[PDB]
Amino acid sequence: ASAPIGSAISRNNWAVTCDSAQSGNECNKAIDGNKDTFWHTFYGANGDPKPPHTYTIDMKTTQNVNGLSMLPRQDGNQNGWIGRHEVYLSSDGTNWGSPVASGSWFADSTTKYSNFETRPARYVRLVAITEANGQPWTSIAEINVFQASSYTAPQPGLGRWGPTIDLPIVPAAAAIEPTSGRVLMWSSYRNDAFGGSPGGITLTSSWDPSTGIVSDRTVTVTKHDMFCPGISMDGNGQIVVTGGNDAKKTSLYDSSSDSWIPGPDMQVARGYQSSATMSDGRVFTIGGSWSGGVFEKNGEVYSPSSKTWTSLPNAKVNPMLTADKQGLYRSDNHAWLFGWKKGSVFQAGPSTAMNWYYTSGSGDVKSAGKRQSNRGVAPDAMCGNAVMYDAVKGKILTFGGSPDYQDSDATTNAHIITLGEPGTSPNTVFASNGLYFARTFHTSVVLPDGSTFITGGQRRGIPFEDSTPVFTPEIYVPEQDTFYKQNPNSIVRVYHSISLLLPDGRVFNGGGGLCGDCTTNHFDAQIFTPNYLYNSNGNLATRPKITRTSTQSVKVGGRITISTDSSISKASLIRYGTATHTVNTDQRRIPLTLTNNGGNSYSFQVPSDSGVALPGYWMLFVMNSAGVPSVASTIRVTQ
Ligand SMILES: [Cu+2]
Repeated sequence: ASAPIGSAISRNNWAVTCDSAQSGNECNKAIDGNKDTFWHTFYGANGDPKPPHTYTIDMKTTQNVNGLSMLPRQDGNQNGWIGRHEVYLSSDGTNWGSPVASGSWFADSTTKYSNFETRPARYVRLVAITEANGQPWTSIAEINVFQASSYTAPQPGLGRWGPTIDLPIVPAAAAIEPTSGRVLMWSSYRNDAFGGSPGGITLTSSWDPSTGIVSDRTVTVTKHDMFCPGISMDGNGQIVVTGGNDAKKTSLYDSSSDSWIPGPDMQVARGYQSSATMSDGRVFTIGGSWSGGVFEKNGEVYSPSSKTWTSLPNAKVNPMLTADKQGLYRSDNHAWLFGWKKGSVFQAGPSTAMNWYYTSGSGDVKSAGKRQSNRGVAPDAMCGNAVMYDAVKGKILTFGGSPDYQDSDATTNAHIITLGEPGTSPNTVFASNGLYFARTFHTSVVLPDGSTFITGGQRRGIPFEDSTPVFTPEIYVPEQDTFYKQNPNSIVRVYHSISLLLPDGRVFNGGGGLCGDCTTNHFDAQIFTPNYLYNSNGNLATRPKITRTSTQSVKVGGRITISTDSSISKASLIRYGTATHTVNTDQRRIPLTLTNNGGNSYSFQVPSDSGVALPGYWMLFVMNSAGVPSVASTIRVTQ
């Protein structure tokens, strides 16, 4: 199940309008309180007019609207189930503006929801863009609108939340499709659950930022239920999904052909492991005792060229284990892995002990010292985040998490780790005064300007429960070594939530739950628009445009020349990300040194070390003097 974020508004004085309604299935049958009566558009003798179909409500009075619910027909028939939809709010019933929520609902008879940020309105409109099974009709058994206890206008300069993207699944795992710019998401064998899996199936859903279209696909070709996996984007640009519900499987997503290809089985069966793309384009993985059994799972490496997995038994997992109360089942999970120089992989945590992993021969491991500062030794930070915001300077920001995976208090601990050469112990310091809010199960992304956006989580880790939620996101600004609170949201994002940086510079935050009959399933996502996209007047700022690029494929050490429509002051390369269970080993940022050729013509060199400039797809962002970024131009980097 799921749940609304607000309280049901009294429907006694409501006036409703529908584009069409069959006799016996009147527009008002959707607000009569009878679950067995429904509104249904024209059919039979009246003909079968295709979508869009609309349901408009006049609430007579202004309400602080934060959602709606839609109960479909409960008679066992599927005709009219709403698929793609849009929700609009208004104060006059004439001017509707932009949708406060849009997307698609799953094809079943369960109550569907649209949860969004509070907005005062008198009129509500639900537009059915498509029927769930492509049929011409629209039907609704019961429709309700919800309200918050109050409304507080967002603070100027602290970004904005909205709109909500309604989904047919809980997006517990996600990635940005490089060549299409779409957000790929997946759950498990079911749209709302993972338990009781027969294996061999994954339900996926994609959202296109340019069209707003949500599409789905059931993946069975790879014979893999991709829930709880390791995720990496290889040197060629294929998404390598490993283990999970089907512990020994590897599934490959190809962006260019928009298809899933069967990959080679891993040498060891794993679940909850972290995988990381290397300097040579290969993928390294270690640990992962959630599935496949609880035992010593050392490293192994994937080669995209030969489509093989090879064991690296001497790349020992023992040095990176946390002291989790639940033991090995949890202690080898979600390592903070980063591909580095000469085929090495840095492990920043969650364990206090940081390590260097080597991939030559049968593998090796070397101690990199303990994550610490002048404030003391950092405790184990399970499900804490780690973000490489400046790969050129080897800067990694780590924050949050708890000593144990569950039933443990999260902390405000935050550190800055500075990587040097492989085998050397990196210098580590405390980041500012730490987080404003202690949190675990939170997610994060590095933004074009080098700042790190942190959102969601809870003060005490209790998987599948929406207790002690943190609604206020935080942004770390490196130049000032300061954290800044942003405008809060209204949807709890805890266990099974994700965050990814979109090609337009905004943040996609969603998921949470995936517990079947629980009421904590969140079949949605929200868009966060950072302050850098707004001008002083509170309106969306004019963005600089990249009018031309010399090439879209470059080798490390190579140069790229661009043309713009206006003057730019700064530029950066951000590697496309992947995300699940707080892990994102693909994203990283490279600040660029620009050469002004005169006028609106610029050049830059991609770092020569492929350990810094990890091969694969990257987003090119250019910022003007005001700090407003352009939309991303896609660049492929090779070693
Ligand atoms: Cu999980």
